[PDB]
Amino acid sequence: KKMTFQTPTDPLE
Amino acid sequence: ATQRFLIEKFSQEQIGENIVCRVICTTGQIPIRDLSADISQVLKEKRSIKKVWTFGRNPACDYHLGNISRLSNKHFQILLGEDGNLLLNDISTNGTWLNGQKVEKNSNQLLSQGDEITVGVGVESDILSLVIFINDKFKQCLEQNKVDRIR
Repeated sequence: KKMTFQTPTDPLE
Repeated sequence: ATQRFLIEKFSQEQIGENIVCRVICTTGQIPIRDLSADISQVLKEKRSIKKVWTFGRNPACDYHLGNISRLSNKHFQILLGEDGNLLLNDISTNGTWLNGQKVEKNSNQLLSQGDEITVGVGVESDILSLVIFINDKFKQCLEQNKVDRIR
């Protein structure tokens, strides 16, 4: 499958 | 003679009988909504929270947002209880902001008068701000009516 993300969470913790 | 009656209408409906607080978007994105809680329920409850609002892009959320991917289904939540004041609970995947200062997620914070919550932080053009309006009338009832020990 191939689609676009929904909630672009900034890479972090 | 309803001379006085005509004056009663002058004051009109008094706001703050149940309406806890109101959320107003300053950046012009989400439609202003009204958050409320029943006093009887608040006075009857002497433990835990009374009523909490959930805000986000989800139609379930007590607050319907526009459509920002940066924001989560239930970006933020507001709880009312403890003693009488209000609490702000952030519940976003990306985080909730207060006047530019990011608060601890799912954390209780002491609400502020005309405060503002910023969300969608990450990109200068991907941030959305909100404003919280609190009525003093609501506080009056709580103060005028203390829990237990009726006078």
